[PDB]
Amino acid sequence: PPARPVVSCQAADYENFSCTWSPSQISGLPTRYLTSYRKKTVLSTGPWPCPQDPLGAARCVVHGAEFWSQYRINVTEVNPLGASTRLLDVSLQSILRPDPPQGLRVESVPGYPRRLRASWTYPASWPCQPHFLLKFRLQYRPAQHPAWSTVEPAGLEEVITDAVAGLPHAVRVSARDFLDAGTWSTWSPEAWGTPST
Amino acid sequence: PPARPVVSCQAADYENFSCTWSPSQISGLPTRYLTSYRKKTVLSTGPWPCPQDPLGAARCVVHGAEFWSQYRINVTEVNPLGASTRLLDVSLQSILRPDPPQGLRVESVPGYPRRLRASWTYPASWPCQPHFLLKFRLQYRPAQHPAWSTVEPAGLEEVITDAVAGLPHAVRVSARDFLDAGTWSTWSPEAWGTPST
Amino acid sequence: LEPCGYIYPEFPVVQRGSNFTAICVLKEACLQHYYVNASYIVWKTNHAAVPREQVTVINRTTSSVTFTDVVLPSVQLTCNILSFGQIEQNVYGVTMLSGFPPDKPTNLTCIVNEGKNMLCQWDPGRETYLETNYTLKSEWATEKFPDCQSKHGTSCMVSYMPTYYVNIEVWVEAENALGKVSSESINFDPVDKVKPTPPYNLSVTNSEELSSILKLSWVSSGLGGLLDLKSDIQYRTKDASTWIQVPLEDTMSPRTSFTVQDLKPFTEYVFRIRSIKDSGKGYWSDWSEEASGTTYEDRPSRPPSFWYKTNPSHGQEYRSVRLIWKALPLSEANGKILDYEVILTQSKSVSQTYTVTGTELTVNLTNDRYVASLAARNKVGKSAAAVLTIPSPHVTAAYSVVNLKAFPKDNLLWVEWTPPPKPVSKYILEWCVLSENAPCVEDWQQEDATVNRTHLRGRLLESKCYQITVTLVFATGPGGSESLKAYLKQAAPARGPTVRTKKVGKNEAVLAWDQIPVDDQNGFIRNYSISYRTSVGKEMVVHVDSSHTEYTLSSLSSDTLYMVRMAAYTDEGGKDGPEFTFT
Amino acid sequence: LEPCGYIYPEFPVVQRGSNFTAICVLKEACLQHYYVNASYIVWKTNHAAVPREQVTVINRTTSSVTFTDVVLPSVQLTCNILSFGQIEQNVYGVTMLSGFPPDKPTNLTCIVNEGKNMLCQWDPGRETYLETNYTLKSEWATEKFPDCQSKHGTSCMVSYMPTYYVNIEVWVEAENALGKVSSESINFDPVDKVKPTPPYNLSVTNSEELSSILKLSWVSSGLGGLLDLKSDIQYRTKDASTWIQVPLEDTMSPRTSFTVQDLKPFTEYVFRIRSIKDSGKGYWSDWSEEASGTTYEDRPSRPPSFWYKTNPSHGQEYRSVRLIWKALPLSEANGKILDYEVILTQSKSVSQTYTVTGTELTVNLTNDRYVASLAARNKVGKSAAAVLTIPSPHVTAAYSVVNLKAFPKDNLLWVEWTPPPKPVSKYILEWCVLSENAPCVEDWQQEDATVNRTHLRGRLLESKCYQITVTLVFATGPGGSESLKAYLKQAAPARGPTVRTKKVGKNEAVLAWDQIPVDDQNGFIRNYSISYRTSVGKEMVVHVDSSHTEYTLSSLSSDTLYMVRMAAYTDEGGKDGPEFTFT
Amino acid sequence: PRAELDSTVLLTRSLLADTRQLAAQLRDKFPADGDHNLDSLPTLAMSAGALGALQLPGVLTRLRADLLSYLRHVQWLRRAGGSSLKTLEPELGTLQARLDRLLRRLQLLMSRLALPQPPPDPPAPPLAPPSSAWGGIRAAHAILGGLHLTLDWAVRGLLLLKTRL
Amino acid sequence: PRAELDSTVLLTRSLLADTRQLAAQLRDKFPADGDHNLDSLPTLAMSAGALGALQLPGVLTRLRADLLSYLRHVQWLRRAGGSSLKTLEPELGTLQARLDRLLRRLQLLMSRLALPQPPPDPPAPPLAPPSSAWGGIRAAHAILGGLHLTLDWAVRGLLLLKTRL
Ligand SMILES: *[C@@H]1O[C@H](CO)[C@@H](O[C@@H]2O[C@H](CO)[C@@H](O)[C@H](O)[C@H]2NC(C)=O)[C@H](O)[C@H]1NC(C)=O
Ligand SMILES: *[C@@H]1O[C@H](CO)[C@@H](O[C@@H]2O[C@H](CO)[C@@H](O)[C@H](O)[C@H]2NC(C)=O)[C@H](O)[C@H]1NC(C)=O
Ligand SMILES: *[C@@H]1O[C@H](CO)[C@@H](O[C@@H]2O[C@H](CO)[C@@H](O)[C@H](O)[C@H]2NC(C)=O)[C@H](O)[C@H]1NC(C)=O
Ligand SMILES: *[C@@H]1O[C@H](CO)[C@@H](O[C@@H]2O[C@H](CO)[C@@H](O)[C@H](O)[C@H]2NC(C)=O)[C@H](O)[C@H]1NC(C)=O
Ligand SMILES: *[C@@H]1O[C@H](CO)[C@@H](O)[C@H](O)[C@H]1NC(C)=O
Ligand SMILES: *[C@@H]1O[C@H](CO)[C@@H](O)[C@H](O)[C@H]1NC(C)=O
Ligand SMILES: *[C@@H]1O[C@H](CO)[C@@H](O)[C@H](O)[C@H]1NC(C)=O
Repeated sequence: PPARPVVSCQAADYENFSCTWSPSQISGLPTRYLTSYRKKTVLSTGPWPCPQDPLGAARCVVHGAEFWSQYRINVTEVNPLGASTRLLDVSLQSILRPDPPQGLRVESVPGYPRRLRASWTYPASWPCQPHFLLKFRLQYRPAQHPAWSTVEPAGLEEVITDAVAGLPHAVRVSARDFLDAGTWSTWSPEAWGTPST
Repeated sequence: PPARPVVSCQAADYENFSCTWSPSQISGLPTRYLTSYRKKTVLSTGPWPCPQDPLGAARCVVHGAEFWSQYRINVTEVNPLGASTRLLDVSLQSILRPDPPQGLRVESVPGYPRRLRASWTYPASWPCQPHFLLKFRLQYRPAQHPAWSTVEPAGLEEVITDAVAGLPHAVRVSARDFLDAGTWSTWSPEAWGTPST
Repeated sequence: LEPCGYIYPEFPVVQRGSNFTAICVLKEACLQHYYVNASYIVWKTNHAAVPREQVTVINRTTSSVTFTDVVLPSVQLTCNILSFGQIEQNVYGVTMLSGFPPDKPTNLTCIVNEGKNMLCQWDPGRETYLETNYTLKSEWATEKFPDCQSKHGTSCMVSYMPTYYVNIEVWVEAENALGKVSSESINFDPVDKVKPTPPYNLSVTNSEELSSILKLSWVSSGLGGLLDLKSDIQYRTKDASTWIQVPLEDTMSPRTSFTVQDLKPFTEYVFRIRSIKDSGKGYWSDWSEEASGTTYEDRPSRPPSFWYKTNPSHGQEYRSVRLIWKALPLSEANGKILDYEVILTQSKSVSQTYTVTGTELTVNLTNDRYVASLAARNKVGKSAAAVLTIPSPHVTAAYSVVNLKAFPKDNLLWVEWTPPPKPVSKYILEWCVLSENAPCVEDWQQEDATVNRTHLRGRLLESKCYQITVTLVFATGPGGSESLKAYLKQAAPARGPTVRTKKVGKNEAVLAWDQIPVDDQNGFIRNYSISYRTSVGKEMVVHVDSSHTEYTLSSLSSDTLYMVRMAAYTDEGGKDGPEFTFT
Repeated sequence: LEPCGYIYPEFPVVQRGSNFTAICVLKEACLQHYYVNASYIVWKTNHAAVPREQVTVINRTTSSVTFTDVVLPSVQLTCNILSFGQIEQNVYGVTMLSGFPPDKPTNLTCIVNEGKNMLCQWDPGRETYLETNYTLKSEWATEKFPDCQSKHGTSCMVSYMPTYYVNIEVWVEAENALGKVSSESINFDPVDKVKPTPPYNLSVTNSEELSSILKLSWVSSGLGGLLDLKSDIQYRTKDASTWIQVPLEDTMSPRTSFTVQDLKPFTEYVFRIRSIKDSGKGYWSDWSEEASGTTYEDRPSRPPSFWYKTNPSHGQEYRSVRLIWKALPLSEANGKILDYEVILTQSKSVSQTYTVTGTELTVNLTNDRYVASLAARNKVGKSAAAVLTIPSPHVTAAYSVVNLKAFPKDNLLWVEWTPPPKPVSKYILEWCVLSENAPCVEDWQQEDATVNRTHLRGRLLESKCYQITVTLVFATGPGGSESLKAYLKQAAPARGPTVRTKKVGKNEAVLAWDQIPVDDQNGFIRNYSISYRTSVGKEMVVHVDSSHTEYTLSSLSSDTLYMVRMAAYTDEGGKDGPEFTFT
Repeated sequence: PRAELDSTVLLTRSLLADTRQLAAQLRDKFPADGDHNLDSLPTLAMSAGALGALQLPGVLTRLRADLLSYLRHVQWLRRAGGSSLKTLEPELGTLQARLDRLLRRLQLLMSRLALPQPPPDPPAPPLAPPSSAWGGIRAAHAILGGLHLTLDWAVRGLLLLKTRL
Repeated sequence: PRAELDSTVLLTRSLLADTRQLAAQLRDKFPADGDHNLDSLPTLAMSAGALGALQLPGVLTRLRADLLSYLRHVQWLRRAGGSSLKTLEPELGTLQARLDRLLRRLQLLMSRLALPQPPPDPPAPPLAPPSSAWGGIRAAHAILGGLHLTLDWAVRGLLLLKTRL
């Protein structure tokens, strides 16, 4: 019989999540994947076939997922050796992980040689509705000095008040749901900015 | 009119008390004293004529007085100028004052040059029934040194454990009802005793 | 027979300093039973009988006491009767109270110690002399909180949890028997009043890259980051008590770390911090504990003072050169001086290299000209190299200082000289105590080419003669060394001069004396006084300049015993020598 | 669908180190709903999954876990099922407790701190690892008192007032889930167990009549004298730490004052006291605070040391006699020395009297014989009178000490002499530092007639030469004064000798030297070594006894430069002098 | 029962002393002059010579009756006298609780003597509350003085008894 | 009412955070795995996109109903769950009292908005006590998780509202 397939789900946004799967070990035979999910309650809701990518890839997108609700995924390999089912419990509120913020810029502050202005934008994947704001966390350090100073700015802009005069500082940011749903995004790429004279 | 006569009462023992009186100022006329007492209650008991001394002295003895009870004395001078009454409230339990203890002796303690044995006897006026014991207080000091060390011995005998070797110590005693009724007697005369070699 | 009477009023609360009337009324039955009328009423303030302030005209059964300026706060006033005119019977008694109605409490202020109930305090006002139940009322738009009652009347800690984010209204109600008064209500959100606990686990780290920089870090409770807290950071050099303050505008936003800059390259610093709500509402926290850290060491900024000495080794192809240097001060070491590297270059030949941990290096150089080089190496790297051209012994110095002087000033032995017309590279000065019992133990210091006057940097001794030496150092090597003698400070000589006769004549005597040893001259000998007398004649005195070593007494009496005394004087006085006698 | 199952037993209390079996039984409905059988049960000790210690053969619906040596005191054991073989669903969980049943508490002891509730304490025994409600039960013949429950299990203070004079019975009941055990009941009257508070307002008074005696006094609470308290009194000289104890049998009865005797006549003492029930039941109180007092001063026991000195006043009818005495030590002053009374009796004439507060009196006596008298007066009275016959100047001393010696021992300069055949009244010894730059400043001490050897009582200096003088004092006056020289301790000379040639010959040279000044000789000069050498010859050495002042070098080479060095040696080594040269 | 007798003696002495202290305290903070008496208090009306002639039953009966009625009056004070009495607390309650302790001790002693156990006297009618705080203080004086005399008599009589046994 | 809205927001954020902490604490001292749900708890069953479309009456009605039923379940836990829950005290009672504070704040907000005041719903039937301490813990998990989600929804919806007003 086929081994239990490995299944993982991730949510880039507060309203869709995707699940991908692969075999533990290849059976070596023509193998179909039957994939389904159902809402979980106490003791509609029934199983819906998830829409597999028309490309035939091993992926489903659950469009319009219930945010405060648990879903049970049902990936079933079926082949002449008999079925093998992976069951996975998923809730967006926990699997959610925002994309990194985009367009990090660092600008010198005129007349403040010890200050830098950092600014960025919401990730395009996140429509940033006022009820689904992100909270951002920002790290800055001199180029060579590896220790990251960490701040948690409010909004898309922060003034670093202690930038070492004339040393290029690398800056990076991570995002989370403002209610601390899900988990912090991966850090953005580092951006370089030099304090003003 | 005659002024209010002065009256005072004293009790040598737990069962008799005596009262004596004298004029504030002599009227200068033949003056009789009418003297009476009555028991006090709430709102027999009536007035009894106290037995004046057959000598005609200004004294009455209330024989067999109630110990835990208040009496009101009524001394009345009567003469052609009209009567004048002194009323006095008396209770033995408070006016009682034992006579000084009699026969204070101080003896050297053989083989204890720093110790003296003091002994005395109940005053003869006090029949020392087991329910009417006295408590005695004793004072001792070297002849010339005026400061009195004070002790409250139990019973008729005390060993002074700190007598200065070879200095004559004066000793004196005072008595009170063992329940601290009444007041301490006057101190006995001083007795002289020399510690042993 | 019921209580003989009653006093009216029963519970008199008297406004302090006002008058008060009490009346005692006896029941007819008490009168006829005790055979008295109200004239026999006796008033006592506690034990103290009222000295017939009372008046009894009111009627047969009634007596009144009047008090003026009732001062005692609590008086057990009792109405007694002299029963039968003799036995004082108590009728009634009332605790006369006196005091003031409470002042309206002002300055009602509350503070929420982080993690504690809301504390509010007020000015009580004047002393009331009466028990006052100061009640801290509190409510908000839907409910009244439990009343907090002050034990001592100056503060109350409520029982209920601080109701953050709600506009409570609170006021103090003060009540006593004389009157009840309520403070102004204050309408406030307690959140604005919280005092944060000081930051904790304060820590510092240095930058190995950046000596000048220390990184502060701390943990702020922030009520679980409930409060965005800004902070005020002060720091000082460990020795300096004066707290420097970080520009307060730089800490205006929530942060856990701050990078202090422009610190001394190797110095220990002490830091402290306190925090407040970002908006600056409420009250600054207490200061944290102090934290300390050391700026990472740095390349030493200046080369050590470098000099050489040679013992005269005439007739040898090799000369023992004692190279000597003085350790860099911390402000120049900027770190742990690990070793000194000495490089010796024989002109064009291979340069010798030596590593020395001590402050001196003895090397048997040839009589050739050498170039010495000295650098100080710490953890980070070598300092700039001091350079010292060791001339060949036969090279005569071409130029020396001129107009060299030395003088004490400000308790310091200063030395001044005129620079040569040639460009000096550096000046080296050397000095030693002059002594007849001990050798010239030399000490030395380096001065920059621009220096033309300096004080001798050392533990110079008062009343000790120092020889001073100045040697110019050119690129070609040392110039000619001029020397002079000076004192840091003078004193009277330790011993006077010893007088001896060189010649005696019929009317003259040539006195002679040996100069006081320099170990005993505590200063510059300016002159000597010679005093001499006969057994009866007046003592004559002669002053002799210190340059002289002999003097001829003249016009002496023949066949006469003369006694001679001699004293030597400095700028600080002189010392008599032993008496001498001659015939 | 009810809870999928239940674990049996639910509240397992496991005797520590024993084995335990838990069983998890699933309801058929849970099985058929989740499509599992008991094989899918997964056991977790908190987070830690049990590594299949469990066995499931029991039946389709039942799984059992067996633990060996259950050690953790509290384990949240939970029964889970791998729903569909994938999703672990919790079924049930039980807090597995393990521990020991309580030890029976031993050493149940109670103490009644005066004015506090009865405190009782016990040994808890081994650690039980379980909460144990140690209950202090108490009762007497008619009623049971409120149960006191220990917070920490080692002591409980009951709430009820100590029920004096009643035999209470009390016991500790220890309870935990494993078992309940009761201590032995102790049957006791609390009154016997009271610890009295220490005495307070401790005070001391001295007897002006009786220096040797101090009177202690104290206030004892005695629960209002409820307890007849005896006391234990300790005292010490203020300097001595060792507490002396008053004979305990003397304080065996209730008292408030005790007369300490045989105290030093003028000395400060410290006292402390503690009290216990007269019967000695219960426990000694803590010590009082220390109290201090000074024995009243007394007549000084011994006359001061008395001596006289006269400057030679030849040719005057009057002689200035400097009478001098040394203050009595406290052990002899026994009090405040107010003044000294000096009486001078000119034989049969009227005796002069003087009162002097200083330690010296200068009086211009005639050349007649005088009798001096000295007494020390304190508050109480004059000491015995010292007597000192001042002889007339012409009276020659008839007898002096013989065989006088002095030697240092034990770092002390001792002096010994043979008594004269006549009865000495007292010995006076005098000494001064010998110096060439300063006068003989004398110091002195008195010795009794019986003393024939004594140490010099003074701050003698090492390496300093002292002249020593001994003068016998007879009733007729002082005898002849013998003198000698000695050192307390020696050292090498501060300077070596200075060598000078007296004569030089073809093969000889008479060296001469001046003895080192006594201010520079740090000891007895025993000998000198003379060393001399040519520019190339071997250095010869000659030893010369210190008595000599000159030596003739012999067998010298002619026409040869000789260098000479000379050193002087004490018992502690020697010092080289300056080198000298001659041809 | 001699240990019972000396124990009871010492307990009554302690109670006597405390009563004395409290009485003095009251007298000094609330000076009240002359006779304050309650008609409902028991009266001692026997000679010193009569005490010496009594026999165990009458002695112990009177003692119990007296002390018990005083316990009732004390409780009545503490409840009803109002504010003022707190000035004398905890001393009052201490008095009362030692007094009930002493009554238990006396009952036990009677049991040990195997005397006829005291009658079950029906409870006294409830004392009319004091007219006023002043009347309460008056009550305080009267009660405490009567208790003092009661305990003096008690002590002396119990000592007398002890010489019989 | 904007000061009412931001005040309510901040109070609900505080309550959310505390709830989170308590939930974590429980999860860590009483690890319990899988789904612990009570059928009597309210269910959130609306999309992220649907929240954005709601209108004040339905929003605030649901919020009040949800929070109030949770208040009932919390009280039921604290009374009935027995011993175990004290492990989480005072935190539970704090939760509850802030929750009743928040319900009052919401009622007042509804008054300020002059919306139709919520119906006087008759009280829910009393919750059957938990079968056992274990069932109590299970209840604890279910309740606290549902409260957490409830307050997340609450916060987000109130913020949505604020942009409308
Ligand atoms: C997961 O999905 C698989 C198929 O996608 C389900 O397996 C089917 O279950 C039904 C109902 O029991 C049977 O009639 C079919 O024959 C099964 N098909 C296969 C290929 O096994 C499975 O039951 C689902 N599991 C869950 C928990 O939903
Ligand atoms: C989540 O899935 C929904 C459902 O498909 C997406 O909504 C569509 O997004 C596409 C791509 O931008 C638009 O062209 C459509 O108009 C959207 N609506 C519909 C009904 O198809 C949505 O973009 C996905 N992502 C997010 C972040 O919501
Ligand atoms: C005190 O005693 C005197 C007489 O000893 C009493 O005075 C008598 O009182 C009665 C009754 O009132 C009268 O009939 C008499 O005429 C009175 N005699 C005199 C001489 O005055 C007096 O009443 C007594 N007082 C008390 C308080 O007992
Ligand atoms: C107290 O008074 C009584 C009554 O008089 C006295 O008792 C008499 O005392 C005398 C003198 O000693 C005896 O002769 C009598 O026998 C006693 N009894 C009677 C009935 O008279 C008693 O002495 C007085 N003093 C004391 C201390 O009791
Ligand atoms: C006495 O005077 C008082 C005070 O005015 C009054 O209350 C009382 O009634 C008067 N009594 C008589 C009998 O007039
Ligand atoms: C009270 O009585 C005395 C003496 O009997 C009398 O002088 C006085 O006038 C009386 N007072 C009144 C107010 O009746
Ligand atoms: C449980 O089910 C598995 C798989 O269906 C089976 O192998 C096993 O024997 C079953 N166990 C019992 C006890 O029935």
